[PDB]
Amino acid sequence: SYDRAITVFSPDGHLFQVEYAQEAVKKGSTAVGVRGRDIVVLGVEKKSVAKLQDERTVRKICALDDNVCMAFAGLTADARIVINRARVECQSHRLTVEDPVTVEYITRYIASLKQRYTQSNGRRPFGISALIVGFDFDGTPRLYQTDPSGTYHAWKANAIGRGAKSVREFLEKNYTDEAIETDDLTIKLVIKALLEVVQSGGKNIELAVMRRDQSLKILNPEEIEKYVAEIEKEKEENE
Amino acid sequence: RFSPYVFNGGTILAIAGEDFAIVASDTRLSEGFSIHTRDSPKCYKLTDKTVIGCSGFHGDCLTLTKIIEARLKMYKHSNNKAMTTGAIAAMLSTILYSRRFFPYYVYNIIGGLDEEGKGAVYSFDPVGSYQRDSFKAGGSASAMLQPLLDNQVGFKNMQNVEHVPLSLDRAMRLVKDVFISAAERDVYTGDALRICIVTKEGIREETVSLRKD
Amino acid sequence: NQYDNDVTVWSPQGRIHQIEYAMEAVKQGSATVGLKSKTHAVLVALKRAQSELAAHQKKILHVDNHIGISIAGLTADARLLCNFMRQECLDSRFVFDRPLPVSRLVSLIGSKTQIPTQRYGRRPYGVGLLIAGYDDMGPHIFQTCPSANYFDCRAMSIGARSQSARTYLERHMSEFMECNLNELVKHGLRALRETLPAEQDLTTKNVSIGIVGKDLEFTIYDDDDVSPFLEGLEERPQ
Amino acid sequence: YDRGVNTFSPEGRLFQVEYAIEAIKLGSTAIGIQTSEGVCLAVEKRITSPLMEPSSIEKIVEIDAHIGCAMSGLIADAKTLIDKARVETQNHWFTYNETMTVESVTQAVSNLALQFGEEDSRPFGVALLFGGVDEKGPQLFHMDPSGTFVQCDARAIGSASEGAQSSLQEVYHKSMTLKEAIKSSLIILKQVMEEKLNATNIELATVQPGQNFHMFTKEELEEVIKDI
Amino acid sequence: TTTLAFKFRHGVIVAADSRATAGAYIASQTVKKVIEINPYLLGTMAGGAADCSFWERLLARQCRIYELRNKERISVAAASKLLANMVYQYKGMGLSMGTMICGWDKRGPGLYYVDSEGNRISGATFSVGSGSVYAYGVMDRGYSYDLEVEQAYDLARRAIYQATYRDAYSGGAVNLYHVREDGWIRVSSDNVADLHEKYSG
Amino acid sequence: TGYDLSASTFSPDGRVFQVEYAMKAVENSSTAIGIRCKDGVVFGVEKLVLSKLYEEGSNKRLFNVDRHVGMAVAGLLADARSLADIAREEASNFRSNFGYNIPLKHLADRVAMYVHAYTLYSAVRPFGCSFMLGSYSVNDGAQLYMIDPSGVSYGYWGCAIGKARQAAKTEIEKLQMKEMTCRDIVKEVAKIIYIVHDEVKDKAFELELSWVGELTNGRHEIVPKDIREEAEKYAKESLK
Amino acid sequence: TQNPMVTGTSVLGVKFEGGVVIAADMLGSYGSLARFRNISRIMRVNNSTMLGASGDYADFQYLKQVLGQMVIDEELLGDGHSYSPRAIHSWLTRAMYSRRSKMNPLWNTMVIGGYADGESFLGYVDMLGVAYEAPSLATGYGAYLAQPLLREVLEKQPVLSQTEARDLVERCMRVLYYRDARSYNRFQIATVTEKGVEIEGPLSTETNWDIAHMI
Repeated sequence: SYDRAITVFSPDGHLFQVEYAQEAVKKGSTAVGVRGRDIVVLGVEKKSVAKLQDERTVRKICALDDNVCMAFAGLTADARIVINRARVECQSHRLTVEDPVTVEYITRYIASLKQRYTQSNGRRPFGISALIVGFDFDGTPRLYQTDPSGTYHAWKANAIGRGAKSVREFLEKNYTDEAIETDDLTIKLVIKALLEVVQSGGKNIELAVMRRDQSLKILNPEEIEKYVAEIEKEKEENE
Repeated sequence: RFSPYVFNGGTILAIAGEDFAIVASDTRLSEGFSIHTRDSPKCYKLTDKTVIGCSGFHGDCLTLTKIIEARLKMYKHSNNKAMTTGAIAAMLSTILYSRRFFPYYVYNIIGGLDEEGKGAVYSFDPVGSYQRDSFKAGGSASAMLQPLLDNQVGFKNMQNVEHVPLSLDRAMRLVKDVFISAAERDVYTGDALRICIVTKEGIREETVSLRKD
Repeated sequence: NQYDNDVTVWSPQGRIHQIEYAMEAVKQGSATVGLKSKTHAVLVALKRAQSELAAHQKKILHVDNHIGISIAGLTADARLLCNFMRQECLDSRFVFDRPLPVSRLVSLIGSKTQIPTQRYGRRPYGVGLLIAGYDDMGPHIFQTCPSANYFDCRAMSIGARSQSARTYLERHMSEFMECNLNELVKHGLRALRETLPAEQDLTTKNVSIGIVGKDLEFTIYDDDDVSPFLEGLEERPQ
Repeated sequence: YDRGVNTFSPEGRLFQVEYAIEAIKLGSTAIGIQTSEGVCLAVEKRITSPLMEPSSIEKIVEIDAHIGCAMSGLIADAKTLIDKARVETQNHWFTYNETMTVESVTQAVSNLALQFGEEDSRPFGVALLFGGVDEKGPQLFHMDPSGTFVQCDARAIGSASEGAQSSLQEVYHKSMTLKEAIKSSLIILKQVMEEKLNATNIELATVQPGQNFHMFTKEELEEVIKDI
Repeated sequence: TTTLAFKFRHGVIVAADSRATAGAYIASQTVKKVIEINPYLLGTMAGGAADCSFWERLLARQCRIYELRNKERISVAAASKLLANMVYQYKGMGLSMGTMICGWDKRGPGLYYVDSEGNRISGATFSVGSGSVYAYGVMDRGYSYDLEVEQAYDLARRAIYQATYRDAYSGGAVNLYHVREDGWIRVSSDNVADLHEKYSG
Repeated sequence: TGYDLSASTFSPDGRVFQVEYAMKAVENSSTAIGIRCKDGVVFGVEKLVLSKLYEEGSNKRLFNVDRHVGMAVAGLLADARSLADIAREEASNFRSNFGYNIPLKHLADRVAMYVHAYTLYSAVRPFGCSFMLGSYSVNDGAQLYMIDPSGVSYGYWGCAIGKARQAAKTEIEKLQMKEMTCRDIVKEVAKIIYIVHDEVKDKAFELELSWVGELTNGRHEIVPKDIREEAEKYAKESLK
Repeated sequence: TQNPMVTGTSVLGVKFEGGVVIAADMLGSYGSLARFRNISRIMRVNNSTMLGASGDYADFQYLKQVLGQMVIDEELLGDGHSYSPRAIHSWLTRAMYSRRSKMNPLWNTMVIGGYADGESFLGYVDMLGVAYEAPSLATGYGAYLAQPLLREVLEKQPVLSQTEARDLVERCMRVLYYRDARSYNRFQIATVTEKGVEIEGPLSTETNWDIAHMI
């Protein structure tokens, strides 16, 4: 019955440790991810500088390939291991079949790794949940998410971590088909999501984009200040 | 030193007709300049619709025969149905490549019916390729038997000779004549003839003797 | 009651209860009856279904040209011992180029099932084997048990409510030895029709008959060569 | 008590397979019907979000050119067993030049549906429906986590399967046609689902002996739904 | 044995003979050499029957698995790469294999050339076998890019005729396959003596 | 007591109860005796039919390990079968590495060590068997040994294993065991087995007798008991 | 074994009406030196079959050991089933084939003679696993020398008596004593009928040398 161990079912038909492992993901930092028509964009919140150190090591958004990007929630160490494995897998695929790695393949890899990692003997399942964003086939934007169970599940927009119910609940009554991207609208959608964050402190927003042909662009918190100002301008025009 | 192989020789014929696959073979098993026996039939009845012949190195012939019988029983006892002819052909090709780097010194010819009820002769090689042909001769008497079949079965190199389908009794008397004519000039042929006929009604056999030297 | 946990533990009365629990796991299979003449061995089982539309779970499974088993209980261990059985049959068929004597095969089954009843990490096999075969000395009807204490009999019946079957086998084991195939098989289903509650009758699609003969290869039957076997019966004496 | 797989009950039984049969029930429903004309198959997706892309959730996947599938419950084992059975079919075709029949496919699957063992892992949490066209025409098979594999004429799995079986036994007979069976299936679907039936809820899977390739209907599904 | 393959505007032409000898003795006249991997890929048989047959059947297996995992066709360069990596693991153990991989890509035409020595290369025309040099000669006479369909057919047919005419190890039926964008289709299987009567005058 | 789950644990007074509980598992098992004459060893087992289902000739507890050695087991039957296979294997190794028949002392010591190794570790249980071992040799005479579930293996003239372990050897020891050849000892074993438990708790038993010695020239086999039919015509004269 | 040290020589075996007679000699030559001129080269297997070998004598001892073990095992099963001679032939062939397949061949040339259930049996096993049945077997140089005598009389008369067969074996062994350098004038006859297995003593031959008075 009881929450130990991973192997044994519940008396009413559940796996506890998979269900308990998602609470770690829900009890972590928040990060959203959207795809426009041609630009894909995501970003983590809660930069949370402590005034006595650098933050260039604590980066939660990285890349495995020149077509794909990372993002996660939950605890950080599992994310470190999963990313360091995923890079090696991406290069090993590149050593085979000479294509750029399709995002579907690397998500199947990560989910399969985590899955056979879950079924095994007394091993602690990874308390993370990734966002895997890439545009490969003719520049078609894709973004998939994981689960501690290991079920990849393709979305068009996403919200994980703390408050993610409300953070995703904003996305229905903002996300239109119209239009299109229109990269500025995609950016403003990211800005509306960051202003829609649980805190939206103003300076703790760190977002990074990809225009489906370039490499990752790390933004600058003066452009984001103009973004917050023009969001406030539109909010005042609503009155 | 130790040699792994010895040439035992032998002769295997096969003719795919319209609805019949006749496979015949002599029963002389020899070595060097000796005779070990005058009865060792190269034909083996696998199913009611598949007969295999195996010549060459005799021990590998025995081993291969028994392995094929084992996998036949495995497929049947797993999947409630007998194999086809081409299924057995593909399986034999997989096996012969599965011992690529220590080859069987064995020629192989499978006759039998297809799923249409027509003859199908699958030839082989010692390494494991195959093809669906109309007639093949395997063994030392291959060169003594292929061109005559080209003259009669293939009707090749002739003028104004129409094409009659190969009937049964015509094929039977052809097999008897090619084995007499090949046994006259070859040293690895004689003393019997084991003719196997695969119809839509089972497997018949027939024994025709030869000259005793 | 804490001694009743694992295979390793001896009880303070010496009766390892995992074996008894495996026996009771055998008792919840389908009913099956096996019996031999001097020349022909027949084992007849009963099929069951999950619903009406579904097909019926078969019990007699073929093994070899002269060996056939019945089964009761679990199906996973059934197919596992089937695989091992066929493996040993074809192995001796390959090496010695002979059919197996049955008794040494069943001793191999006992030695196979001995280790999972002795060490830790594997459960005993809930299994209901009724083996029919032909060595040089004729037909044999063996049974196993999950405690690996394989028996030889002349008429056995294991499963659910198999006891009335055993009483019938008791009162006709003298009659069994003389007859030919037809009334032998109908004695077998004259055990099965008392392995059922009396308000429903044995139809075609629920029964399975497997004959092995001294010159006859082992063959399974279902509904179509069983309609010749199901005629020639009277009603139960209501 | 009952705490793991290596222990029976006094009366029967385990009590881990039983919990697997329990764990099936949380999943979404599915209904497959064998007709001699061909095997039809239906499922429900239980779509949560509008951001949830519907064609990315798989229930009906492809095994062979004539062998479909449907899954249940736990998605995990429902991916694992598919990835095995695909390889199995390819090994069979490789060494045999022919199509592994559906019963033999499920034998290959249930040869390790229960090989569950952590030493010498846990039992799997999925019920599967297999449809295909062998030499005997159409075939519809139903397995379970326990490996106790049987053929079914028209099987209904997962959630709300009780009334599904009852109302299914109401309508079925042996001499059905195809389109009647299709609409008969989706009637039962929209009596057991909760949302409105539309173009995005369900997805069909119909394999015919002359139409072996493409066992699928895409947005003619809309036309089939609107005919009720 | 002589195979050739050249790609052009409207796809890829593949042709070969059908004679496979055994030493100084001809085994058969109708050995189908162009091994059909897919309805979108075509492989050949260039030196050694067993190695070509076996490894291309294994590659066909791998392509089918790749498709059923990604719901999408494999590219040509991918398959050539996988075949070279599989073949490399027995180097020096005595495998003879010189096959070619043809097929239509997301890029369009695709033509690679995989050896048991591992010479995986792209290119425009190729020719493998003992009498391959004869085909090189007459092909690189007749080669262009803007050729027509019947014109490339006559080029390949003439090429294999010259090849089987000067070499001893070549003859039999002239296979001729044509790769399109949608899928490959056999053109014709013509006998050498018919070609001799037809093109001799 | 408590203190008795694992086979590796001791008690606060110092004994292993798994060994004890396995020892008294054979207490409920069938009665099996053995006695040796001056030129052979005779075995005998009180064997019982279940009800009517048996075949009088199944599951014989009189095993036959080597050409001149065979067992007379009592306890759990399948464990005894496996133990017999181990003994056959050990004798085959000795025959293959030394070319001659196994001496019974060495065989008993190897088998006792094998039983002991099963008594040691915690993953495994002790055996639920107790068996007899008989031999004959022209250079050695007759040896009769005895192996408990623990593995303490030494020798006897007579022994009894089963319910009536004391109740047989109360009158096994009043035999004139030395001065008799084994053809007298046949009907002696017959009367001993026939005395214990004719009808009281159960219904029917049945008699098997194994037989080794000089008269078989070193062979070990079951008697032709039906030849000279020694039990019943003497058993009916032993009820009075 | 790459290099056979101690070879035997030719073994003769032939069926007759309800029995098979085998006779091989008792010579243990090494090189050309007849180092062991008194050894046994026929094992008497249990009651029906019977083995005779040539080649490396140590390998024959090894096979004697293994087969004696197997036969004692099946007899100690107590089930009433023994091995057919043909099962022995099959097992020996499989063993030799698997032994040569690992490139470590058993240098032997063996004859299995058995009589079981009305039918005589006479089998051959080579080093390479070449194996067959025959109405008459001759190993070594005997296949060159005495084999035409067997195939002459069996073509002259397909069945034989025990007396006729024994005489023919005697004459063939005399011939082998004449023109085989690895021969010796002391051989033993083994005979199986349904009365069991019987090995005769070390018989000798009677020679002629009257040609030596010619120049």
